[PDB]
Amino acid sequence: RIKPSDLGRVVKRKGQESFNFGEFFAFTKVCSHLGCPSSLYEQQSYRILCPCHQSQFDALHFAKPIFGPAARALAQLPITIDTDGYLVANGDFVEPVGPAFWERT
Amino acid sequence: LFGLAADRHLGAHIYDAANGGVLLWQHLFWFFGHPEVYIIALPFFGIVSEIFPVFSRKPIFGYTTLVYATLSIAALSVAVWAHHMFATGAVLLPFFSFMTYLIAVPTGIKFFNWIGTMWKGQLTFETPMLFSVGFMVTFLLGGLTGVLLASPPLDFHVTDSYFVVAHFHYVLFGTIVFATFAGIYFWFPKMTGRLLDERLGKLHFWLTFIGFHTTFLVQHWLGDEGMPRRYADYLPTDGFQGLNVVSTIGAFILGASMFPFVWNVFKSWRYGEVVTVDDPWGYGNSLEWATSCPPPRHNFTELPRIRSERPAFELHYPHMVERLRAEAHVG
Amino acid sequence: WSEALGIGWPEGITPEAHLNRELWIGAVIASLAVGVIVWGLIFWSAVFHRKKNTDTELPRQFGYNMPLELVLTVIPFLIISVLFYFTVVVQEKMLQIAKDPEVVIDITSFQWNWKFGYQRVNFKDGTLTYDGADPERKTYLNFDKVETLGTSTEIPVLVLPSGKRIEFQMASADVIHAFWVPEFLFKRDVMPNPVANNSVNVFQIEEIIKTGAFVGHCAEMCGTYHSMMNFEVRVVTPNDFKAYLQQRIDGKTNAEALRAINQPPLAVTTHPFDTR
Amino acid sequence: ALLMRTELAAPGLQFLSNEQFNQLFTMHGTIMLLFYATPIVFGFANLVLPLQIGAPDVAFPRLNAFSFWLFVFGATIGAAGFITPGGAADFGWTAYTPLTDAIHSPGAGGDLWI
Amino acid sequence: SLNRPNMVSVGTIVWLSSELMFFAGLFAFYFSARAQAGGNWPPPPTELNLYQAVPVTLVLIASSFTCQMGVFAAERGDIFGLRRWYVITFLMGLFFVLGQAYEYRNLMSHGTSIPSSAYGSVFYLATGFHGLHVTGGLIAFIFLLVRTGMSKFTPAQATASIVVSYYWHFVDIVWIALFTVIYFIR
Amino acid sequence: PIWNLGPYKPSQVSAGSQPDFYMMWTEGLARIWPPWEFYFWHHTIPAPVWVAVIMGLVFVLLPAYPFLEKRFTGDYAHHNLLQRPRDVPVRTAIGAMAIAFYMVLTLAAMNDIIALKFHISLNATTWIGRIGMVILPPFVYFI
Amino acid sequence: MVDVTYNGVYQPLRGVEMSRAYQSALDISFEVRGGLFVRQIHHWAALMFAAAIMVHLARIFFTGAFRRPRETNWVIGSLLLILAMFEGYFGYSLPDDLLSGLGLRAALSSITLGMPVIGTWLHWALFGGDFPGTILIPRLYAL
Amino acid sequence: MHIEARLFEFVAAFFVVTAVLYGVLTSMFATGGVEWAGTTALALTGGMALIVATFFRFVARRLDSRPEDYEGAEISDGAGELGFFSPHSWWPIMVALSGSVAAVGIALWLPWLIAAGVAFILASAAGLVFEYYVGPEKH
Amino acid sequence: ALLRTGKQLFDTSCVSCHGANLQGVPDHGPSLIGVGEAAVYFQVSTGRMPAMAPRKDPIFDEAQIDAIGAYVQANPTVVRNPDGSIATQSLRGNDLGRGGDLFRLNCASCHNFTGKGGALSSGKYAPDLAPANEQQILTAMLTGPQNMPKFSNRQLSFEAKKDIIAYVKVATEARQPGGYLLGGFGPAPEGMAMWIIGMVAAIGLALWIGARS
Ligand code: HEA
Ligand code: HEA
Ligand code: HEC
Ligand code: HEC
Ligand code: FES
Repeated sequence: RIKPSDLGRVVKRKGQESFNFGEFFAFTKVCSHLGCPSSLYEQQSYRILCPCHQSQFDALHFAKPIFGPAARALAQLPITIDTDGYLVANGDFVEPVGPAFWERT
Repeated sequence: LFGLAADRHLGAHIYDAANGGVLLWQHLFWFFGHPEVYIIALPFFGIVSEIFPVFSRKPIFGYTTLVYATLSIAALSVAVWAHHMFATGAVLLPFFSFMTYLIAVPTGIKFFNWIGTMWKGQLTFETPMLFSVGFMVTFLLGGLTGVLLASPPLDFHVTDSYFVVAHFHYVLFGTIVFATFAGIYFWFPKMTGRLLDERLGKLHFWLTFIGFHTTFLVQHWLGDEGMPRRYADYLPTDGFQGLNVVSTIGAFILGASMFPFVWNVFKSWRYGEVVTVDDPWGYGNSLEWATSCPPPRHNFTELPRIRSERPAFELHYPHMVERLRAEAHVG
Repeated sequence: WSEALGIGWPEGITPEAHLNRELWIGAVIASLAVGVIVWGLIFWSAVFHRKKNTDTELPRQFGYNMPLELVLTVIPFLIISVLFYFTVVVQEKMLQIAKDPEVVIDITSFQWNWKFGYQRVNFKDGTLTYDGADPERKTYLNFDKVETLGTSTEIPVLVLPSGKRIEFQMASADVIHAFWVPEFLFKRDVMPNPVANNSVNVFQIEEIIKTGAFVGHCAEMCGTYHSMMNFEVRVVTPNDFKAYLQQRIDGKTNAEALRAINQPPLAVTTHPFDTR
Repeated sequence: ALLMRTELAAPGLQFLSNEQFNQLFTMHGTIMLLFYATPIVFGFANLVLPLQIGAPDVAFPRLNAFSFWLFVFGATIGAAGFITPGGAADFGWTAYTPLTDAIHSPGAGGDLWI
Repeated sequence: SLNRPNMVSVGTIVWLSSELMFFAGLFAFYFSARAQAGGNWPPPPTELNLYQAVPVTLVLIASSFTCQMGVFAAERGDIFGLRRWYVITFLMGLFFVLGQAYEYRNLMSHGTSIPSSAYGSVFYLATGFHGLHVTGGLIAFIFLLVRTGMSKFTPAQATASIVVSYYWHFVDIVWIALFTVIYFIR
Repeated sequence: PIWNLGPYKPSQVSAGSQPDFYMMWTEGLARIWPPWEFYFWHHTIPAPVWVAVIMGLVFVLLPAYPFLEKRFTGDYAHHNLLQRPRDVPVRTAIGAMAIAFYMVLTLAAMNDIIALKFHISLNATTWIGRIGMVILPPFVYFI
Repeated sequence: MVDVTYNGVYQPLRGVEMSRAYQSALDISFEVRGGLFVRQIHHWAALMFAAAIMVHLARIFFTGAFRRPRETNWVIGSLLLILAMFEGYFGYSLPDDLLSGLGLRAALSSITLGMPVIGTWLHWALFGGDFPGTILIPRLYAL
Repeated sequence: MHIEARLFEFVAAFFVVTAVLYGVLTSMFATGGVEWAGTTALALTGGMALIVATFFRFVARRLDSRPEDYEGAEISDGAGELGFFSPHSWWPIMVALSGSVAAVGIALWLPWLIAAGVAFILASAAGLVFEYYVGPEKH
Repeated sequence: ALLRTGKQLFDTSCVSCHGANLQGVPDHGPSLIGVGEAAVYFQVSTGRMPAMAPRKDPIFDEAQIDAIGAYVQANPTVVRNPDGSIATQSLRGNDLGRGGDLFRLNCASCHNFTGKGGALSSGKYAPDLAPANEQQILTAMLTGPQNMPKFSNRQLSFEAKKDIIAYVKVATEARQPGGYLLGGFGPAPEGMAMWIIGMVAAIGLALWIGARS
């Protein structure tokens, strides 16, 4: 849940404009570098670290890799609200999740 | 420093504000530090003392007096440590003021000995004695600033200002840098067997001197009013804005002054004039000029007689022993 | 004319400042005279004796002039003794510490900003009598009801009368600080527990001749933002000072008190720094 | 010092921050005071002491090499405070009492300096 | 043709002077703030066990006596007497160090620690450097004994024995000075 | 101490990394490699393929060294007596080359511990390694 | 790889679903008298083996005994080094805690799937399908 | 050797005079009474000078005249063999490296690093001591 | 009563960074409005006090901390004992399994497996959990200091907090049954110990046993 204060530096990746719900983004976890899960989140710097190889991803810039051997941006997931006020998935991933291979991402 | 590290890592309350650690640590640190700047002075006074006679072609003036003055400075150097405490106002004023005014005199005695040494001599203008002249001029200015600083009411207003900065810059630089370069210019043939160029040395000296007295003269007029040291910014309302520009210009001038020296040294380490005989600067002293210019292991293969403080001079010129021993005590 | 000879020292506002400047001018004149003498001696030696022509064997091997050395080593003793005696006499007049100061102000210093106390008021003419002592304390710090406190964006201001006996007591919170006023021609450090460290935190001013606003800065290494905590002091007439006193007695801020007596609200010589 | 002089001119903070400025004069003063003057004095001593006194060699060459390498390694360790993200010791080379304790300046640079 | 004065002797004397001023700084640390506290300036939870401090002082005095006996043996042509005296001194110093360790354990067990009070901190700071110097002296003893046991005797070995001997004597002198400063004057 | 750890699950991860030190060079090479990728018709080759190529080349070079040296120097003589290390500068220089490369690769992946014990920037240490494995080798070779 | 409950001796890990192999490892580490000592000896000895083989190879390379009479010996030594390194890599992975699981996941899954040509075939052959397999641990144990 | 002892005892007398004068002037006319900080330093440096002068006198009062202390002596008087001097060696750089490691360890609080530094210091000292006493291998 | 004393104590030094009325200087620090006394208690007791910010000794000692916290509240409250003191034993949990699971799911990621120091990017790091007590860690996880993911009391049960408390206290303090502790890291310290001790003694014994020529 991003702080609602700024809400203006989000890049809103060219194909995923409406996949965010206000203060919600719901990013994936499997790093695209080798597949190590990433849990290192820094709220003030809006950065995500992969502890295996110390990657970085700007949560404000479509989870784009900025440093380290990371290659492509992490997958994103749309969400919405149900009738009872819960959280449900708005669809499915539009890119393959996991390390890239010979056929596709 | 052991106590400070113990406090930092364990919290031993040695320098706590509750106790008088504020005065304790300052007392001990200054008692250490003032002899520290007193250390870098005496050997370089020696450097200029034994660089004077070779170009003056005269015996040193006041030999035993010079030794007495050096001993007096050495003894009293650890009895004035508290004159850094005037702003604190918790120490004895007149005692340390009197001690500082007493320790001032032997430096003047050294100045008088040097001026007598160079008085009425066959002076030849080369790079080492140019460096010596700049050294005495800068050290005289710094000593005047220091003897001005010794007044407690004066430092009750001028402390921590750029005036003290100019004081210590003047004295420390004017001794160490100038005498280091002069001693390098002198001893380089002894160590390497090669002689440095004189035109490049003269240009280096002139550029260094110009840059130094250009960048470090307005500091009196800047620190006289309100501008204490260690400030990263100030306001545009007050004046003294162009003085900082002049200081920066002079500092930039001094910055490029080092390049001619290093270029000349690098060129002459492998190339340049080669000294094949002992003592290229004739009329040497202090016994180093009795061996080959490239010194082999253990530095000696022969030893001459030891009869005075100028053994190599008498060895090379035995026919002025009588003149040396005749008119020595005339004055 | 003498201002150039004074090496840019700002004009005195207190008799001891004038005495200090007189001593400084005399010492500067003497030092300049000595330096000129030695410079001329060096130049004369390096110009005429330099004439090493093509005909010379050896100038002279002489190095013993003991009576002359004694004369030249005794001569500076007289001048250093004279200046030491003058210094002792002058500095004695600097520490009068009168038993009955007219106005006592408690200076509170802490990390990166100042604070003013206004301890008490007592006038010899019997016009002003007030004590601002606060038993709020239940530790070495001093607390008062009427107190001037500063902020990173508001320049602290001190209001002081003219021609009065003024006293200040040092009291710091964490680190060393040096209360300095360029126009006072005086400086002094501030220590956490000067009584526990056996140092004098008390100094007094006889009176101030001129009036107006003056700048001040601290004069030690007290952290990072050491140079962004200047302060201003305002000197006013006794009646205006009294009026400001009773105005601040009622609940009012610094700007309101200064504005209500026909005075600029903020400091004129200083302005806040934007990037902090 | 040249970087210092560049920054201080043109009043106002052009490109240098305050804490880095403090680090700057701390390191400059420390280096020029306790890593140039004393080693150069001892260097001239080593050059011209046996030659002035005429002795063939020094008493303890092992101690001489020990002192030289100790000084060099200590200088390298102390000057290596610029790699710390928090910087080296920030107080001036005077190093007064209350700012040098554990309360203020808790960075690792002070230990390296000491 | 060898110079009658020995350069090792004067060098070790100068080094001895250096650590003398080091312990001088230690004493300056200790005496400071002692007068700051009034009345019973030692804290009430502190009490020195005199029944253990004097015995280790006598232990060190006996160690020093064995040291001068060993150096007197060294001045003449025999090494086994030196070895015996030095071994006795080493054992006595080991007992001394163990006694100090026991005193430290007892003091820390039911009271003062380094961050507890100023008096405990200064006392521990003063005693720790002395203990470290004693351990260094023991290491020097071991090194000297091993050096003597692996080569023929030379005057250099006697010089090393002498310098170690009066270094230990200086250690004894500074220890008794510290004990008189702390436990008697209080 | 496995008991201090926990059972493996896909959703748990932490700074626990840097496996045993005798295969550690592969992890270091993976960490240091710049992110170069190629994209052609519905295909993508990721960065780690270069790591596989480098480790395969290291595999190949190890047994091929004697033949390479024999063909380079053109020596075909029998020897039963060894050579002291200070008599063959070229081979010792190549050995220093290899050992320095291995050491700089090993210490590069100690980035977390190095930045933790010693307060150093993680990015700074990564860049130090990134310049080190290329500029350090020639210096030690010449030295 | 069948999920089970601990309900053993180590109280902080009671009632947590976990792999059976990790349960056996904890059993031999805590329940059997002295098992921890023996397994620690095993691991430390393996580390000693790796260090000793590296030092021996370095000494052989320095001495230059790899000339014509003994080149096949050098080739055999290289192959021994490679196989020992791989087998040691397989060593710390049998007690599949989260650290070893992460290491093997990263290395094998990433490099094997990253092959430009074969890729998925090799990974699916090794793991029998997706990365988390029921046959991976027994196969690794047997190997 | 007499001049050096005379200078050392002169320094001792000066230090003693300064220490006693400072103590006297700090006893009275002082806010804090006895300074207790610089007085100890002055007294103990005076004691340093006293003890070193005493040692010099003791080694000089039982000493014979040397050619260097005798004016007019000839270089042939001092002819002979001087003391032993260490030739080229490399132990001190290793000892300095170990000392630097120990200093780094005591800089940032890592007890394992300080223990390693202490062990390396002991090893380097052992290497330095035995550099000129180990004989041939026993085989 | 206590409010005035707390306000005076804060205004003695707090205005220099944050503000007289807790306003917030734009380029110095935050505004200090939403956060309660829990934030002040954690930031004061631990020792990350005004710096030039690693661990440091506290300035205030358990007396005025409550006063300044109450003063901040008037402009998330700590858990206190029924007798008026701060809770110290009631915060200990009973179910260790859930505490360990939550530690490995949300705690261990940044700090360590055993709670020691952790490595982050660009300066700041993860400190060791040893020098912190139960009240400190509870108010810290409830507060969300810099570079911290702050946790709401709604998303985490109070039983979950006590289980975390018990697990962190048991894990760090209990003596390791494996002998000497090598820092709690991975195999890198093990390999370093190997290089420094293992084959060093081996080569020493080889030199002793063997001859050299
Ligand atoms: C090499 C370095 C060096 C040298 C040689 C000196 C030499 C002198 N210094 Fe300086 N000083 C410093 C470096 C040095 N100083 C430093 C680094 C600081 C403070 C650092 C810090 O706190 O930041 C300092 C601070 C300092 C202070 C206190 C400043 C302050 O804290 O407010 C004072 C005042 O007492 C002082 C005085 C003197 C005097 C009287 C001499 C004398 O040795 C020189 C004066 C003597 C003469 C050469 C005058 C000419 C002599 C004759 C011709 C005889 C004529 C007769 C008379 C007129 C006397 N120095
Ligand atoms: C040995 C002592 C020493 C030396 C040699 C110097 C050298 C110089 N100093 Fe410094 N200075 C001090 C000691 C010294 N200083 C001390 C102690 C303080 C303050 C102490 C305190 O307050 O804490 C100070 C502070 C100080 C200040 C103000 C800072 C302060 O006091 O608050 C200034 C001016 O702004 C200054 C100027 C200079 C200049 C222009 C030189 C010139 O002489 C230097 C010329 C040299 C060169 C510029 C080298 C050339 C550089 C290059 C060309 C780099 C080449 C590139 C590579 C090869 C990569 N000094
Ligand atoms: C500018 C120097 C400075 C000083 C002086 C200072 N602080 Fe802070 N402190 C900070 C900064 C900046 C933060 C914001 C968090 C951070 O930077 O890590 C902070 C953190 C805090 C926090 C917690 C932050 C939050 O979001 O809840 C509180 C509460 C606080 N300070 C109050 C105080 C108190 C009490 C003092 C004691 C007088 C004080 N400040 C003095 C710099 C300072
Ligand atoms: C950035 C992601 C991040 C996650 C996820 C995280 N922390 Fe931290 N933690 C930090 C940082 C950064 C520090 C260093 C101190 C600081 O920055 O305030 C820290 C340090 C702490 C400290 C102080 C250390 C000490 O011993 O004094 C406590 C307590 C703490 N964390 C609690 C938790 C709890 C409880 C969880 C999860 C249930 C958690 N942390 C998970 C970032 C994190
Ligand atoms: S798997 Fe994320 S950086 Fe390697």
